[PDB]
Amino acid sequence: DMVVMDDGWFGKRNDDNSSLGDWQVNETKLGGSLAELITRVHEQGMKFGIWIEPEMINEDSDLYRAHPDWAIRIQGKKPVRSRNQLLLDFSRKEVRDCVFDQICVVLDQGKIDYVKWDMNRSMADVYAGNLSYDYVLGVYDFMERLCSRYPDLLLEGCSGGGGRFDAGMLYYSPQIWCSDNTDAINRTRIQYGTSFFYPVSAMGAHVSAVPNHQTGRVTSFHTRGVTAMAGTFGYELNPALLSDEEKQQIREQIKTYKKYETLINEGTYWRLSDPFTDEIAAWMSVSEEQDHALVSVVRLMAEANQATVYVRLRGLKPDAVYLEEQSGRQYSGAALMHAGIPLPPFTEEYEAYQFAFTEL
Amino acid sequence: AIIYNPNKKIFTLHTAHTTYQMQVDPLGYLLHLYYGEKTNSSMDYVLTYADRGFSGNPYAAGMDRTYSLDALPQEYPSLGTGDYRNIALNIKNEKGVESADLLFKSYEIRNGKYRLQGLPAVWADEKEAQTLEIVLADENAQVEVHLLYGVLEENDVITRSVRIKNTGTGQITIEKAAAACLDFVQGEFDVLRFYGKHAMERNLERTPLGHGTIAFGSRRGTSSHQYNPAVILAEKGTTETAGSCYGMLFVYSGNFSCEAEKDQFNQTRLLLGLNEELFSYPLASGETFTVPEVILSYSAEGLSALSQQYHNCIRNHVCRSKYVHMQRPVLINSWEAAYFDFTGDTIVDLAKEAASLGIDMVVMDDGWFGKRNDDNSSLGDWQVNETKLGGSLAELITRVHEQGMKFGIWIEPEMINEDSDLYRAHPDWAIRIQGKKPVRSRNQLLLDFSRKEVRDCVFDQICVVLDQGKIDYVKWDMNRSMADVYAGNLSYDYVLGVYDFMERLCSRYPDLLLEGCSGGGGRFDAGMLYYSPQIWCSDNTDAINRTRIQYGTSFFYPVSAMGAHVSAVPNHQTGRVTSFHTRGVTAMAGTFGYELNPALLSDEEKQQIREQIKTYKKYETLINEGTYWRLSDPFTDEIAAWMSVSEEQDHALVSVVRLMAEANQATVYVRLRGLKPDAVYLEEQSGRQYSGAALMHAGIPLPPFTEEYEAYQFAFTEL
Amino acid sequence: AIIYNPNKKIFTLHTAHTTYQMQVDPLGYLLHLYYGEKTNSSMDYVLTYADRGFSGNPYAAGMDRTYSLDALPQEYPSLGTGDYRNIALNIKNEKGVESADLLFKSYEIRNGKYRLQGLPAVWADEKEAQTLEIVLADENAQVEVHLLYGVLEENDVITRSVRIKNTGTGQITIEKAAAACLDFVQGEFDVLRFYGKHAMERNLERTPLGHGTIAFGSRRGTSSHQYNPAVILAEKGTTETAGSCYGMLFVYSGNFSCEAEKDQFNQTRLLLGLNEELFSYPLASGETFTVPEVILSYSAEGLSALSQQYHNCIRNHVCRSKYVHMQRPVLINSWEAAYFDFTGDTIVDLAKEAASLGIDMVVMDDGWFGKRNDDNSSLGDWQVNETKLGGSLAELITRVHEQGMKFGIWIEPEMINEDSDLYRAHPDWAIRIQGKKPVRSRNQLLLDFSRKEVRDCVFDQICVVLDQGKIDYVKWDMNRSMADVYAGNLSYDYVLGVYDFMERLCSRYPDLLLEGCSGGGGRFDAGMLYYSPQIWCSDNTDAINRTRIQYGTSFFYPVSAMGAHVSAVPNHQTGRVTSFHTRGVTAMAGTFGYELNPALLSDEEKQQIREQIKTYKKYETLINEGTYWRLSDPFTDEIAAWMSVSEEQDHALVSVVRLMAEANQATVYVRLRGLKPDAVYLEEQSGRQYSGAALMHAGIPLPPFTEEYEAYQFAFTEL
Ligand SMILES: [Mg+2]
Ligand SMILES: [Mg+2]
Ligand SMILES: [Mg+2]
Ligand SMILES: [Mg+2]
Repeated sequence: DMVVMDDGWFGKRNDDNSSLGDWQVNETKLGGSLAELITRVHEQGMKFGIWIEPEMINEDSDLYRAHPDWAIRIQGKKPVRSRNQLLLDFSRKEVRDCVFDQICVVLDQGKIDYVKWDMNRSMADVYAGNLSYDYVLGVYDFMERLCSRYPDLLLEGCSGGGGRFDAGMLYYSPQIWCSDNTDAINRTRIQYGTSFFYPVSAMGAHVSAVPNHQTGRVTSFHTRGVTAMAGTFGYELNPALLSDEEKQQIREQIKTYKKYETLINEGTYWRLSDPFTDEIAAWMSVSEEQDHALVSVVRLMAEANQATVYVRLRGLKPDAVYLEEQSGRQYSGAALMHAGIPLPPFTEEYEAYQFAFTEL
Repeated sequence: AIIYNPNKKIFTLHTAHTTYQMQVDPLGYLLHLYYGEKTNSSMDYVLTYADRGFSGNPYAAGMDRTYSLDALPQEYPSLGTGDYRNIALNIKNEKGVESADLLFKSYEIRNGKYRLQGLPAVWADEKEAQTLEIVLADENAQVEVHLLYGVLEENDVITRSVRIKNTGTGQITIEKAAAACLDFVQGEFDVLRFYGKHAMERNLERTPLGHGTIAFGSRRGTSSHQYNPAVILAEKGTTETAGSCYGMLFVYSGNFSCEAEKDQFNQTRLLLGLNEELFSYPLASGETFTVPEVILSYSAEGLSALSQQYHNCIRNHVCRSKYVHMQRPVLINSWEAAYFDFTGDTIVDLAKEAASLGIDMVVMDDGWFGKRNDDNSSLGDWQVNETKLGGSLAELITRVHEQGMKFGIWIEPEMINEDSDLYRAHPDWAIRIQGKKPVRSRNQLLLDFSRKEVRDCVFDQICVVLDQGKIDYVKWDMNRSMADVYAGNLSYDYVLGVYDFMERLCSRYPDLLLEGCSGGGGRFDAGMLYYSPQIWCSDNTDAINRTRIQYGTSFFYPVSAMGAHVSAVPNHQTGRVTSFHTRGVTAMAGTFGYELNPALLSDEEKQQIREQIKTYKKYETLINEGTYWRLSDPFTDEIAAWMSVSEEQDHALVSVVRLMAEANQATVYVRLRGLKPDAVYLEEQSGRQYSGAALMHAGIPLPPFTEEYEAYQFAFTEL
Repeated sequence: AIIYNPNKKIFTLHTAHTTYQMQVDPLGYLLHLYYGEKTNSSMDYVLTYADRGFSGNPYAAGMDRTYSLDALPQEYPSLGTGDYRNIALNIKNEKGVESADLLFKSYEIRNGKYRLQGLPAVWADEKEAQTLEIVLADENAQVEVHLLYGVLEENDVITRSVRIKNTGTGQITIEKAAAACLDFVQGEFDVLRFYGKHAMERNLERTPLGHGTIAFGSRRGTSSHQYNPAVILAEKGTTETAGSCYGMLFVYSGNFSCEAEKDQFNQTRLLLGLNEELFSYPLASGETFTVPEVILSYSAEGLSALSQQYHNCIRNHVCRSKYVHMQRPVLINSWEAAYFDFTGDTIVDLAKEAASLGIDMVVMDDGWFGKRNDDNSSLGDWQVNETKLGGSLAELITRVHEQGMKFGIWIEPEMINEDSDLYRAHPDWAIRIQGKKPVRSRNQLLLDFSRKEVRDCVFDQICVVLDQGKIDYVKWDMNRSMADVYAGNLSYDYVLGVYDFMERLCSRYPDLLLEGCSGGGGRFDAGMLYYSPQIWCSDNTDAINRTRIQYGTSFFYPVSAMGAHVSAVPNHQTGRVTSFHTRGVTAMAGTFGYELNPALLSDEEKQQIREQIKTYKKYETLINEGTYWRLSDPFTDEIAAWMSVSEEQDHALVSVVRLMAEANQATVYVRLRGLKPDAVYLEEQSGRQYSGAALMHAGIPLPPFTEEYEAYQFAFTEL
């Protein structure tokens, strides 16, 4: 439905060594204006989103050459650098206003339905005892102003992934990029842990390419899909490099996610296994009336002469009868919660499954 | 309820809250599908099939390598199917071949609860219970196996037994016969068992079930002090108040074996039944053998509910004594009080002393017969020692009655001393191996109770004694294990003989309160509780140790069944001192009673006895009939705490014994269980009022202690 | 050293670092005093005596109630002494009585190491070893029991065996016969056992020993995939590098039972020997039965030293093959490469391919005989299929030799298919019960190897095949478990027959390298290693699973004994992909070799094979003869890591396979073991130098991974 132009579109940002603070569109790189680009994307039937990182500045920027004192620093002391950048002092209204105005100019160029607001280093060189608190007041002030000015905007929070995955951010953003790790197997653990307090709907999760860019591990396209559906869903790869079979998987994945989107986002969530200890990462979502459930399973361990693994369900009505969709078999809730269902035997590593149940 | 689906060949057993399901497969094997929370589903979908290396296939499976009884879950697995796990049945046929490969023949569903030939068993009426009897057979072994399932819906109990018939012409031997098998295709479990020794029975051992077998049993001829014939298979993480757990309890007072095994495919098999050791039981053409019963139960909500299910089953469907529903006389027992050093006069003095304190009965323990002035003679010579008693037993009973007291007596009918008239007359009546000098234990031998002539002699002697006067109580003891076992039928037939004698005794004397005993709790089992409403729980009467023994005993057995007496200090078994009050609180978790000479006590301790008896009698119905809750684990916690709650949840008695003492004590809270959350309860002594929710979530703070091993009782009444 | 003190009647066995001591008590019972760290003391002071309820007394103890074989520690406890624990010996006498009550008769100390009739056993010379033979007897059972202790000082090994003689006139049956018993009067222990399944053998299970028994065994007719006949009793807290631990290893390829029990008095009894199931062994007047040997060992300094003691004992005192001290040809095996779909031409193509890579030998696996084009026919028909081979076996061998390659062949002599000429001629040669259709597994049956006529037929056929040319290697497989066991002597006599055939084969062909096999590691035991210097460790050739299988196998068995091959991916058993390099590193922890068609590989993978072979040959002596160290636990850790160290500690090869992968990886260090702390070591590839102390305390950081399941080898040389 949507393309998100991530980092690299502003200033002379052709790597991560310059340009934060210079939120002017790089029209050379974009081959024209941002307004024209948005229209070209709309003409393909697609919505548009964009990445920003308003709290930050690179020494190599016009903003820093003009206002080096706007960076958080201690007088006389050379500051810590992280990702070759510095924090802007968001405790200062003048600093925030400058950046807010620049971002407004960008967002006013066209219909931008989505913004990913990132933040890629920790605060250092803290110069006074009020700064940590007042900095965050400034962040929230900017965020409130942004959301008020653009009330139809979907704002995805981000901080090198889940570096500010907290309920404070969720007040403004209905989703937060859960992790820069898009390895499906690692994501089972990250998403498991995140679920102890935070709803599935809040977890940004995308199908990415393999070998995975963070781990080097290969996983099947199907397993990536099942794991990323425990969240926002979405893609973060160039589909032109995929096989026709994987392109068709994307078509079917989107249909599946859209079919179950309300159930995944609004349903009661249940962890069905502990991926730190168990043979599988398994979870499920159950409708409020307990008349529909989607069960997801990723296998984590493989040996020869495999034992039968059962997934035991939770949160169903014990006396109700449930139809499993693909197989057409019927089970009582009690059966499904006490004995569970046997998983089909695996033939490859890290295999995944989804089972849908409907109350009869 | 018991249902048969003929098309799927599925048998379903439903209790109020549980379902057990089995299936006859297309080859005729009786597979186990499910046991757990109540369900109307067909659970055959849980069965899976793969070609698993070295798990081989019945000939009848043809080319299907995915069908193996070394993998599939079974009701009654046997040696001779290709199954390599621990098995329930081994038959050695008339040609020497050890094989049994059992296929379905027929079934019947009947209202009511089956009975067992010559054995105790659960009983119920035709409305309360149903029975499923499944017949399987092996035509090559020429054996026919009748599996019996008893379903007691309200109690959430399923019983199992087995009858094995030789259908061939030559003799077979039964080499292993379990009563029950539970096969789990999945699950991580712990095994709870109850181990100990003489004078320290039924300690709880709970460990994870690792790959391999956890096993325990008895070949002592008795259920034993060392390992009780009981097991809980608890799902990992199960607590007193949550999680799945399964019990098996053997309704049997002889040898047994329990095996729990986690296999190559992460499956679990649990077996309970007869020991295969010293068990090679001959069965002639056309004859039937009966395996003693196992009581199974399941709880989805923790160990406390499982125990409560057993308590109710035992009180209302095992114990046949009228005293289950009657006040039981508070007794004083002469054993720790006097040992062998008493006369008739000192028994009457004990009666006088006890009468003045509100005690109801004196029990003349060991030392009254033959020339039994120590434990080195006279077992088998059950003639009253009138020299020692200063007259006849009839006269003694009358003298005790004249003090306002009932009379009880100790017997040990299964035993003989070399130094006895009986042994000088009949040395061959002792269990022994020809040509071999026998093991002695307590300087005595077992009588061969497999022999009618032996039993009849002793039964007649005991009848003469019991017919001398009004004896309201008998303590039947048994003070050593069986050795010199001379044949493969002896262990089983010995116990048939014990039960026959016990049945005859109880039938002849139906108003008798029979307390079972075996050096304390050496046969503390449901087999004995069929005849006796109480069993002497342990020879250890140390209050602190008793907290552990009574705790362990409560996992399967009701408080009402636990013989418990206030004894003297320093304790005769441990040398430890405890307060009189603490001894009283601990002994009230059972039968109550005394076993000391009250003449040696201070007036303050005599007054404590008066008040203790009033307290026990006030709470006797609550303690005996109420729902029992363990409130702490005395192996790990600061306190041993328990409580009993009325059926309507309108009354509760809470008991606490402190186990640990340090300076600057932290506040210890006792958290209650089993109350109505929204009800308001009045604590009697203090007059304070609390909601059930408060009492169960926060509990109550114990008063600070000022001495070691202090105890408390709190009574709560619903307003 | 072996010493007798006649006055105290104490026998002491000393190894270099351990002492084992026993005593004949005044009643004639052989008590166990001690096993542990070396001591010159008389350890009889550890024995204590109390009147323990229900622990009874030999008649000969008279009035002394404090003397009981239900409490005392014993060398060889038996059913019939009053002992109620698990026992080592049960004899059923000529009158049907199960009893053995063994008293000391005599002894002898001999230089050298006893041998066992028809069985493998540890061997050594008269300077390296001494033997103690103690004779006990029971005059009522009419049995005489000879306990054999073998002491190998330098190896810190004590072996045990037993010979049982019927001294009466009528037949007796041996119903249980363990080889070894260790009784501990005190100590808290864990039990380590090695469990699994086909294609996943010898997983480590370590659990505390709770009250009751932990037991495991095999009645499969084989030592088995499911439970290896090996146990470690580790004192609580023992690690790889510290603390007391005890091993028992059964030198036997048939049925067994292991029992570890923590008793009522907190004592521990450990037993290992024959299974009592399907074991009722007849012994005529004057005849002797031999129990297979157990190798015991003790380490005061952890599990790694214990394993090293076993490795050395097996390599130098069990394995008789010349290949223990020789280069072994690097082979390629046709099974995963081609299964049944090959011809003579495609075997020669495999030889050509393999020769160009530096492989030394081609092994023609299953599919060459009868009409064996699948696993549904032809076992028993050991005639070359010359149609399939496109000519004779002699011609094929020559064609392979012409490619510069040695030749090996697979056999499965113990087995028969219904679809065979042999079965059509001799259906009664299969193990079966008359009138009963037998279990089938892999659609085949066992031949009755207890019968000489059966063995001779098959032995003659195999000789014809092996005499066709220069065959340097035989893989002897065995692909199902025994069922339909028709008599109580069969399990034992079957295995005698296997060993007889194996001995005849090895004697006829003394230059043959015999690799044992049983669906992989289904008979991975020291009994087989007496004949074979290597055993196919598992049919699972997945490198990641192999890390666990090889880890578990190393607890008792040397690396040199572990058959291990580089196979294709996706792996045929798991479907998992691993790099060619990782497969190579993992398979070098064993025999090495290949089992794939190299024609399907990329040129880069072919060049890896060339370099792998050069690496393995460079390190072959170090891997096979060096001291082995487990450096991680693959069940719990981030890596599977191990190393081998030369005797002089001047050379080491370290191997690592990563098991877990996440983003932003932490630095993982591999800590080495078994080096000289003050020596300086050069790491070859990097050229960096480290002290042994540094390498053992800090270790070395692994290079960061860029792909999953990456592996490493590091070589260190002392400067
Ligand atoms: Mg038996
Ligand atoms: Mg047993
Ligand atoms: Mg036997
Ligand atoms: Mg056994």
